[PDB]
Amino acid sequence: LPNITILATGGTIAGGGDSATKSNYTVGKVGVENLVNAVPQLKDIANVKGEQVVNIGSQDMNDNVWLTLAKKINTDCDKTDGFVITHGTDTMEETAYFLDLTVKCDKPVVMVGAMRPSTSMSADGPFNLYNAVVTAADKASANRGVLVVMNDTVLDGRDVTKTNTTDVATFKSVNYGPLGYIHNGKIDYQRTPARKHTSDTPFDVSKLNELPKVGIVYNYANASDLPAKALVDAGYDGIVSAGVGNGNLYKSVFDTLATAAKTGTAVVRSSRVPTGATTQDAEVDDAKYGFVASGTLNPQKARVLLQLALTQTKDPQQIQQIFNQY
Amino acid sequence: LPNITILATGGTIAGGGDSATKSNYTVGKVGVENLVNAVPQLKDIANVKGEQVVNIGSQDMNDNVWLTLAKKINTDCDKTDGFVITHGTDTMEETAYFLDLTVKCDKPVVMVGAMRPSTSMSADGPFNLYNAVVTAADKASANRGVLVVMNDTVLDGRDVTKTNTTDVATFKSVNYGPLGYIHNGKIDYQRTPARKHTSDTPFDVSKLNELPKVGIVYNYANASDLPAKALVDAGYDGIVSAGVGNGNLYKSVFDTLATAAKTGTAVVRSSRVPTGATTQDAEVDDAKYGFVASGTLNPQKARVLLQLALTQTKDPQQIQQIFNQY
Amino acid sequence: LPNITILATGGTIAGGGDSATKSNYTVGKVGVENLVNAVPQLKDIANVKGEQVVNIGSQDMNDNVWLTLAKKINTDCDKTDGFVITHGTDTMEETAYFLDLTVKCDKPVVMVGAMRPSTSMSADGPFNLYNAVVTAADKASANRGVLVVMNDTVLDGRDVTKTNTTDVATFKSVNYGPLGYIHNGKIDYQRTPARKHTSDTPFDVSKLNELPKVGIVYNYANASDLPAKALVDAGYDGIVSAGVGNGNLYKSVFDTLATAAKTGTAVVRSSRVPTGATTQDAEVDDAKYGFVASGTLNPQKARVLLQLALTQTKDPQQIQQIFNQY
Amino acid sequence: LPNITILATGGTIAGGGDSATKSNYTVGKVGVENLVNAVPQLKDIANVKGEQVVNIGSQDMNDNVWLTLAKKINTDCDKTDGFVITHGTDTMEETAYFLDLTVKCDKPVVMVGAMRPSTSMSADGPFNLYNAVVTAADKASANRGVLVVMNDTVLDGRDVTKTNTTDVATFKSVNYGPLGYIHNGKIDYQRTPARKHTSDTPFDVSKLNELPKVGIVYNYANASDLPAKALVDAGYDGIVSAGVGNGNLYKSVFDTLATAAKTGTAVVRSSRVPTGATTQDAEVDDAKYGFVASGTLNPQKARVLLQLALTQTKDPQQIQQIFNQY
Ligand SMILES: N[C@@H](CC(=O)O)C(=O)O
Ligand SMILES: N[C@@H](CC(=O)O)C(=O)O
Ligand SMILES: N[C@@H](CC(=O)O)C(=O)O
Ligand SMILES: N[C@@H](CC(=O)O)C(=O)O
Repeated sequence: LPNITILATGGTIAGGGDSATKSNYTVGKVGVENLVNAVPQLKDIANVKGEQVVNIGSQDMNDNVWLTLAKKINTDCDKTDGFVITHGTDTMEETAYFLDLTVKCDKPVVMVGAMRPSTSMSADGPFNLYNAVVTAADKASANRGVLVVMNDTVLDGRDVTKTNTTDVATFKSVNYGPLGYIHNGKIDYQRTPARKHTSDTPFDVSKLNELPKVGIVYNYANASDLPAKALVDAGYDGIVSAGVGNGNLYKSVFDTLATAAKTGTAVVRSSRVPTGATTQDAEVDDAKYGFVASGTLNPQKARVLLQLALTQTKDPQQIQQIFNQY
Repeated sequence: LPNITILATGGTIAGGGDSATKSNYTVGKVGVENLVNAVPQLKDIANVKGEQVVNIGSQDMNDNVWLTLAKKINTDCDKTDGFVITHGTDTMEETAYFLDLTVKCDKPVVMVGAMRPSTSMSADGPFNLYNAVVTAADKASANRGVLVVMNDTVLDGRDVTKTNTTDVATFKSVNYGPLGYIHNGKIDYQRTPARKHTSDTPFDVSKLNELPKVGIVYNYANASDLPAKALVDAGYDGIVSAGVGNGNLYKSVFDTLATAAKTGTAVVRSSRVPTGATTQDAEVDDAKYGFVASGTLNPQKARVLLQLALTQTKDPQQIQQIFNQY
Repeated sequence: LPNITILATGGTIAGGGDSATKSNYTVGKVGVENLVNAVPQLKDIANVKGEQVVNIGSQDMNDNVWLTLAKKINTDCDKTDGFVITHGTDTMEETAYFLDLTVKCDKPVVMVGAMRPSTSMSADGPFNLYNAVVTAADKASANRGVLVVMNDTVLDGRDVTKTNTTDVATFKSVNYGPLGYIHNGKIDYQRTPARKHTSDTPFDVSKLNELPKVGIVYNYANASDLPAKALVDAGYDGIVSAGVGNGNLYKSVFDTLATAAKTGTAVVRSSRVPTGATTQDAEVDDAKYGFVASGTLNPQKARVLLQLALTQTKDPQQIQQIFNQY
Repeated sequence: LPNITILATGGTIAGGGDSATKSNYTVGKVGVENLVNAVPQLKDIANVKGEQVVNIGSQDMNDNVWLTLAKKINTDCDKTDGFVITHGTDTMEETAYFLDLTVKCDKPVVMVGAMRPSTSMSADGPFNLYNAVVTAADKASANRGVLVVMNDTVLDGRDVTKTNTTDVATFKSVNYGPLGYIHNGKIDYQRTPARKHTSDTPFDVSKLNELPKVGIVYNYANASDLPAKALVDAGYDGIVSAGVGNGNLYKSVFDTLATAAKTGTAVVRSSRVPTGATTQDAEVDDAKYGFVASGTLNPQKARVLLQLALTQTKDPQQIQQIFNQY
């Protein structure tokens, strides 16, 4: 068998309910150990070693945890065959993409959570954990980047997102589809990311204790400029716009961000629209204004890349090239 | 043939670039009487009369355009057999729901735009416009609320949303599906909305000059409390949270919005997740904090309803009731 | 609490296996009183009585089970407050549509199965059944036709189909979407079917021992006419063509079915394509050949309706109208 | 500018009706000279050579057209820089997979069609054609397999399928998603098919003038054995079974097929279910009865692979192997 480490961070997968009938519950009661001691079948597929890193709802996920997850993984690379990260579902797609850009252990890194509490009828957690370990142990999983494994499906960390608020089938790669499917403890990979990841990225967080400050502002009919102005006033390093349609902006927000972009703030145009690319060559002349278009990166995911871009450069043209590559 | 009034507001639908192949276009350029003439086949299904209300990209849509439109429709109600509104696609989903809650005319009101400019190859707007007049002229279209017609589909104002940044098929009713499909100038209707709309709402905008101020804040890992603080300091009537997962909030945003709610700001919890409801009895004790769960309403649609609700009440209790009925 | 009757027919929901992480299983094996006993939370929402009808895999479902089911619900209607039918997943969409047109009880009638064996890890059966009883118990579920409840979603008998071979989220209403979602054992209904069902149909099976023979043939490139020829020669009362695109047929198949239409056989054009309507007034002149367009009814569903159609009439115009109403 | 050969085979893209608004049309009557001419913007991206092969609707596609096409592409290979094939949409997903297996040429082959006839009001053919030539001319499109280019999307020949009967966005790669998206005449490829293709397959058809005979039977409730029986009694080389759920079979059809398989007729189990794999080690024991499992190949595509498999072999288990690799 291969050697698999489970790094826990909390989530519903660790969370406990009032009873079997209710999804009013608390997030993150239990640790790595008895997520295992509730799925004895793991003994048949892996040598499983579990360690607690934090115990939180992913809605409170932050840069500190990302830094410590990355450094951990980059350090214990060669004491294990692969990693599984138990995590809340809410911000799983952010963590996954951050680790997809910062981990250099080319070994399998898989993330997993649960949409149902552990104490509920037909709790997804167990079989989800089974299948993340499978993906982690299978050696075909390596060099594909950081993974999310949910509902018998293996998804790439860059394209994966939470598409539904309550459904066990929420996680999908909405633009380019999944990498593989899991039936009977086996995977059929028919796809791999072309965007560079893990050890082909230039990002180094090994010495960092904080990350550049990047916020997100939302666009809509009659949008206030007040949220954009508070991020500039507080000297934010970057701002991602969750634009309307193809990264378009309400004029008031446009004006403020146009100003911010010529005054030491990096501006990435993303979209509130859940699928498809925020392109160049449309309604907004990015060159004139010094903005960067995010492509298929949603706001949250754009934020992740922008922070990392900003650990290297503050020039928009080079941030655009970075957005064209990872 | 029935009399159809086209109210034009702008959009790509009235767009046009410097080329048929190139994507670079300007919106709100062509006049309504031109739009009509590029679709003479209109001549055989209605007596079309065009009126220009504004000529803008819908990224710049605002409360005044909404109020103008609703007042125009309610006033001219019984001098026409139905209405079409030509509109950009970026915030069509917001206008549509606005009019769904404020039009009293029980004749059909159909909104329509185009993902590709008029000058473009295989332009979508012509047939979109035709189908939208077919919808508006159909007597079965009446009593279904305000409709959006795009890509041979009839969709309800409440559930319709833009799912894709560039695809002609972007508009979908993502939670409950379309009302009907259009083939050969005819509709087979299999669904009507069950929530109260149009003439059954208490919202009366006929004497109203402004709407209560509602802003939207976004949640993500390490989210700043500054955007939300800026809205509270400006004395906002309501705030809509674009939450993570089932309407959850980053801890520092939670704190600012809790505080706002005790000082008589409406706070609605919605979700950045494109599908599914933000429910009560999840992780957040709505009753304690005086919050409202938005249901299947996404943030930009929650704002629409929250502004109108605020014209009747500021009791979160009654606002929740409205969010459960409209 | 309401008296709910469970009518069991088989399926994986009732079909065990050897180990929890091996996807082998035998189907239709456990009895109704075991299923009920395995879910004690039932006792909090309903007084549940089980009756075994059959115990097969749904792949082996047949006209005789369908007639027993309908006659049973029609006799026992007034002894209970709602029915649930445990049933295999493979042809649940066929049976649901059959009962949708023949049950005369307007009390809730809910079907349910399981995509995973009841012994496997994170088995859907127990929660699936609870939600089905929740729906059968909810009075709001009356007058909506026959329902399929799977994955916290209530779907109408007519539009519902299996979209995926293994996924627990397989059942969707792919043309018009769900009626309602379930959360914390409560249902928000936003939709009901417009097409007529249950007691608003003329089908009366109370004294039928058999149904008209209807068979389905597939179309593809270079398709054999042979299968259509074999059904003709055994004297089939009707044939449904799974066509290509919009109900189109390989020439050889067309001409056989055309001959047969002249010799009193009912011919319905449907489509191998999973979503969308087989329409009239495209490439096939149905009037000329005595053919019927199925609309959004896929081949196996189109079959159900043609069988029941044939218990009233043989005229192609009347069958078309039936196809347009039910 | 690159040299692009267009091989026209017909389709709605070469179809036409009496009126822009009326849906009745006839297929494959517009010549390639007139198609090309209807897109003058072609000159700007290629030097295009129009060659008619046949002018049929793809409902009548057969083996002889497939062979004329393969041969013509391998022969004409070194005289051109890429291939575009105008076709009908109804079987495009069959032809695409056949050509994907038999073209030995490494240059790009791109299939294109239209869902609306060229006379239709917002005809998709002219822009679709342009995009086809873009994909064909982009040098990064090389080495990906045979492509289908519809609705601004570049889809691979193995996974692409028609999901809807009338919608312009009907072509999707429903299990593993698309290869790239086209904006503004350029393509960002993020994926490539893993399974083998074009130059890297065993199959040569340079000299074959006939392909083995392979038919498809459909499973459903109370399904008839007569179609299956008809096909063995004609001594068909192979039978594909569109099964219910995970390739399950009605009892009487199971028998007639068990027979066929271990008396020298090959039998692939596929599924009527539009997505997901017909897997081994579920309900049926494939090795015992001598059945091949089709994986994520649907019936029509499994037939393409099985036809071609039988040029090389007849043992079940080497056909199972071709079904794990191609
Ligand atoms: N709030 C939870 C939700 C979940 O895990 O399902 C989390 O993200 O930690
Ligand atoms: N910016 C445009 C985009 C479109 O119409 O497609 C609008 O006004 O929404
Ligand atoms: N073959 C089974 C599958 C299931 O029940 O899920 C049946 O249809 O009975
Ligand atoms: N029946 C036509 C449909 C189309 O081309 O859109 C064909 O496949 O030839």
